[PDB]
Amino acid sequence: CLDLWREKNDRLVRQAKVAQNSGLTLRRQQLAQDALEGLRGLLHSLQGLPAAVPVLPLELTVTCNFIILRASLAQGFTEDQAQDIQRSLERVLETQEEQGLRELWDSVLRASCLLPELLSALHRLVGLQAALWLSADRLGDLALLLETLNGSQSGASKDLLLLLKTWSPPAEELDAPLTLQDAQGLKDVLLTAFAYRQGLQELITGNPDKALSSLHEAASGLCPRPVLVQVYTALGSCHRKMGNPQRALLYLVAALKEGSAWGPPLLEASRLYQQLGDTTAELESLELLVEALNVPAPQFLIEVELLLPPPDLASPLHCGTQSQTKHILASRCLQTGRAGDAAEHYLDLLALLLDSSEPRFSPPPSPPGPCMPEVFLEAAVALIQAGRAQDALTLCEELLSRTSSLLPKMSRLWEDELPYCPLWVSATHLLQGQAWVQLGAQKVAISEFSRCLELLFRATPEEKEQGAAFNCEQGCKSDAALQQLRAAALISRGLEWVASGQDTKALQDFLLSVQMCPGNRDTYFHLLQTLKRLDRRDEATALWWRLEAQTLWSLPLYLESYLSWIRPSDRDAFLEE
Amino acid sequence: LDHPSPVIPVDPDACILPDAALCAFTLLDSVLVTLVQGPARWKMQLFEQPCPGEDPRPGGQIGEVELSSYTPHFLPVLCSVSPSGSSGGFTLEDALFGLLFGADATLLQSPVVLCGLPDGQLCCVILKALVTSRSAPGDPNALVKILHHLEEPVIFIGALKTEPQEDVHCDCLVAFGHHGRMLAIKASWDESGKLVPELREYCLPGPVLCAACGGGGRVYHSTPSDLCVVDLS
Ligand SMILES: [Zn+2]
Repeated sequence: CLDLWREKNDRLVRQAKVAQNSGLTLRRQQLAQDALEGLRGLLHSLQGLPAAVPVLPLELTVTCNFIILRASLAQGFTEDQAQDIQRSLERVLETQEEQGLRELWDSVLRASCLLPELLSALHRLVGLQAALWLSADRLGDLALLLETLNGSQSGASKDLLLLLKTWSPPAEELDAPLTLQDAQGLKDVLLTAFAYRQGLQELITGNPDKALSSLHEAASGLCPRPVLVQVYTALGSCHRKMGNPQRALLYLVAALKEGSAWGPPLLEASRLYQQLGDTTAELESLELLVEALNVPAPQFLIEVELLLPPPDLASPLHCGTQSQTKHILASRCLQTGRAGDAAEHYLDLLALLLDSSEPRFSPPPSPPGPCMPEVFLEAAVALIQAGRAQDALTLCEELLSRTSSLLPKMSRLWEDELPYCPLWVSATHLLQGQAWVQLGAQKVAISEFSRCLELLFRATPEEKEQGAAFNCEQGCKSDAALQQLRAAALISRGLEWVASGQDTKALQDFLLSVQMCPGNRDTYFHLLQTLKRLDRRDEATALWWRLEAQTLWSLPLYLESYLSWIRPSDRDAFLEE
Repeated sequence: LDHPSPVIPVDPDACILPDAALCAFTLLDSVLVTLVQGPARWKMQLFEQPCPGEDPRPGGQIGEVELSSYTPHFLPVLCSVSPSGSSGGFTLEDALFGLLFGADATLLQSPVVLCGLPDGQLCCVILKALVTSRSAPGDPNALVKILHHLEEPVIFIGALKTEPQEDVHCDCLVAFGHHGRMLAIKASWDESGKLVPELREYCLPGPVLCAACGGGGRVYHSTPSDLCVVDLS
């Protein structure tokens, strides 16, 4: 009977391995699921018995091949495999000699210390459940289990890496019922995988020196090329943090060469050149990366990728998609003052996002970045600085066309804090104004500035009373953004009274801007210039004293670039006059 | 359907994406949004589907997510809600579209996917926003959001042309409980010069068994007693 079950186990293992080596995406998974149903039915058949001595190492060979091919197909460990381990463990316990896995393991390893000749399968089962606790991040009691497996007097060694190094595989795995993978293949995997995970965790928490050691350990040994790439990139990140530029670059180049997936290398490159201040090379790295990301097998076995965690945002291995990076490029291009180029990139970004019907989807920037109206606004700001104001009007008008239905009906306009309007709407009138200024139209400019000013005071944007949508969480709520934008539009207006020759009205707007943001100093330059023109002495000195009484946090980017744009270079010189 | 006894058994050659844990799935133009039960947390996926007449393939997965809110007989339900200007689903009108899914969805002119789950709560996910990778994993708390928490399982989601006064620019959103909480939503822009949502939790009798939508705000549903009918128009 056990000959037939064992021949069946050997048949399904052979079937799973044929499927792994050969086949296409369907036929592979078809034979794999056929083998999976086979091992499930065989496990039920074997559990049909009360688990005596000769069924045990067969039941465990089946259980191992089952959790292996389960997690390789499901593409992740979970708790069903742990409960099947518990089942096999109760089968070991009730044969020879309940509460929880730790004490259960201690008692089963106590029974193995009696040495029944199935320790080759017990250590493999420990390997699989250790893999489970590792991918589930249950690191503490895993150390306890392996410390109980190895000698107990090595218990002061709390660090896991030495514990996995001391943990031997038990046997050469003699002619037992056949298995898909040996405990040595698990040993090498568990070492590199935990070393990687530990290295990255220590990296995020600001030990990019200690990380180097762990990663070299993870590099030396079983290391599949994809992770060797991610490791090298992490080494580039560690070097960039310490300071050492040239080793950093060396790691990055090596990573590019070995890699077929060289995004995160070039992102780290860019963050390096940013540290060095080689702005042109920085931009060139990102420029390259975009063309790079333009380009877009699961073996029935337990590999490292299954154990490696999905990466976070702090990681150097977080690399968004083509679109989130073309937006990084354009953001850094606008941050630098290459606005002609920045305009081209932003029109390529919006082309990606709105000419997206047919091809594979290109997503908008992630939520921690800008929402989609702030992408149109930064686009308009860029084209304004490029001297292309007649296009920044067709941009803003298209933004207010598509969201008309959202905009308020301005019947409150007659009734004149309570009603609601998000900042990006006000901001569009502000930019649509400054656009008319550059084309030289005083009247419609002061008109548009005034309309922006109205929306900022006769409505509140932070009305998160009724959660009606995917509202803008952060960019279009910040009170710092509101007060700086108020001040911005007041200034942008005041100068148009000056250009037209209505200096008293200009004075009123600059005064209000001073009342709103007294720690901006752009306000003061304009105010003191006006008072020095008309009535210099007393008020000028009175506002000097206000400044010296006074003497950026998280603004959106379209507002930062608008303020940096309008402000005059000779500010502090005049502020020292 | 050409497909060159009158019974014909299907060979597993016809199988495509045998994910073997997938609970529900729907289709949009060039895409095959599915929804697959993992362990406790259910996860939405999103695939290509090759536009030219080839081997009928899925393609490689564009995106996934994790419906973190759902922690488990009743299959869930999916509905596509593309807007006008951009398909088996329902096209809403722009004012409503903007009320429910916001500026992001309006501007990208992105289809939206409403999943009612057996839990009851009914979550939406924007597709254009749902592109992810092993270097870029889909963030649930950002990417999937939750209109309304019906207490009871979900049977049908639809949309209706109230005010009728194929591509009908629907105006009304309907959800339907097992135990008969109906819920309807429509756009107002009332009382303050602001767009507001119209919630109604109606309460029909019965265990509801199925639902559909007919011309002009009528909703044919079927209690255990008889095929009944409701008008919103
Ligand atoms: Zn915003």
